[PDB]
Amino acid sequence: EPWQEPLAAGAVILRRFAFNAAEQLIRDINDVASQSPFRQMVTPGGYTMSVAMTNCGHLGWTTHRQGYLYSPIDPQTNKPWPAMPQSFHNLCQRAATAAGYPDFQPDACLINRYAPGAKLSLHQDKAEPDLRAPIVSVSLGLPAIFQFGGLKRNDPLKRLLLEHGDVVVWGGESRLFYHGIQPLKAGFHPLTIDCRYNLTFRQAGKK
Amino acid sequence: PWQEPLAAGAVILRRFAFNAAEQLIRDINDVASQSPFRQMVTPGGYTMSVAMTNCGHLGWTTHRQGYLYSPIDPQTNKPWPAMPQSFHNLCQRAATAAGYPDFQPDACLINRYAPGAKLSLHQDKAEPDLRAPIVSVSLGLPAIFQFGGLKRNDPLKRLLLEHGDVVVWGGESRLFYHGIQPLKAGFHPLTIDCRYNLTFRQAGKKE
DNA sequence: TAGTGCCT
DNA sequence: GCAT
Ligand SMILES: O=C(O)CCC(=O)C(=O)O
Ligand SMILES: O=C(O)CCC(=O)C(=O)O
Ligand SMILES: [Co+2]
Ligand SMILES: [Co+2]
Repeated sequence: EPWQEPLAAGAVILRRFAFNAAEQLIRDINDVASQSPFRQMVTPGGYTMSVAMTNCGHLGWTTHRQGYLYSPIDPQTNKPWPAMPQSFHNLCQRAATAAGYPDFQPDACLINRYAPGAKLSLHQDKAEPDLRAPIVSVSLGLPAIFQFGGLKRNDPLKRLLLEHGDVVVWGGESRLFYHGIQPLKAGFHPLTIDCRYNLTFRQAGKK
Repeated sequence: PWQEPLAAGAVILRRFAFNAAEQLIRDINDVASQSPFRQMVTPGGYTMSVAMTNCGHLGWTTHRQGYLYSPIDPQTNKPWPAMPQSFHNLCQRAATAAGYPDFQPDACLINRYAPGAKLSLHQDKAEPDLRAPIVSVSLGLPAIFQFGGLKRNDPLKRLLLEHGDVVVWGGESRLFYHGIQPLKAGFHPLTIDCRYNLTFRQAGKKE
């Protein structure tokens, strides 16, 4: 079934942890996306991102003229983001628990969609005010190479092949570690067809 | 010397700084000879009954302007005195004993309470990195330390903290409400008629 | 700012 | 490493 692969202090890959729940989540990805479509956000410096994005839950990650921000409102629809699906919340809390983060209460889910070539540059998740809360990151569909630092931009990166069902969780000592996804290679998956989805759960607000 | 549970992520290290107390006080005096103890007025207009100074990279002060973490002491227009080795060793030993092996303070606020002096119920919420615990050292006269929950009105535990007692809280109890009741007059051989507290914090960003 | 691209 |  599902196994573990430690990464760094506070960081684990829960291999295939989400494999069983994958269909229900992908279904929910569609339902979220029907309310708040995937869009390729433009960074504050004017770059269009290659990853296409949407959000569900109380707070959604968004780009804005003044920098990267969490908003209760989808500027694409000027409505609040969709409620977080029960399957999202359930899988997430299970993972955070299996990962040794017992009381994770996410208020934010970023949905990433990678088409072939799409990537996400090395970066830290530092837009969140409460650093105690872990990051839970679910991989679905096409395989990708995830790199994992690194408190500095340039200390050794681990390069991990993340497959459909894999969940990476990080936090505590590794909460601000650099990470990213290399240009997605083309392929097929039965459940996602031609792309890779990622679900990043966070506590983006304040307890 | 010994441990007592206080809350999730919080312990009392009874008499933990008893052995080092004489050196800590000498180190207080030296720190004070550069950045003297001073009164502070809060944004409310009330002068605090506690006198304060700081040592370490970042010092906390409050004003009718608002509180401030700064590398400069407003009274001297110079950096706060560097963190004394005794302070740094004791803090780290305390934090490891309390389950926080990686605590690196960059800030120590020194409080001096005279009889009648108090510190109103509050949260330590000014620090951006909430993963770092608070290490809280008692010296001299005994005081009642209030320790509650996340909300202002959550039930309060009245704890009698005595010379050498160290309190450590973090994780789930990190933002818990707490405070000091008006100090009763008394005598202590090492402080005469007053109580010192060392509050160690990570006030800036961790490396 | 840069969650990008090395711009010529 | 750096641009702004
Ligand atoms: O797609 C991934 O696996 C990583 C996602 C990510 O870095 C993010 O959402 O911040
Ligand atoms: O004197 C004490 O033990 C409490 C000090 C405190 O709560 C503070 O400085 O914020
Ligand atoms: Co990220
Ligand atoms: Co306090």
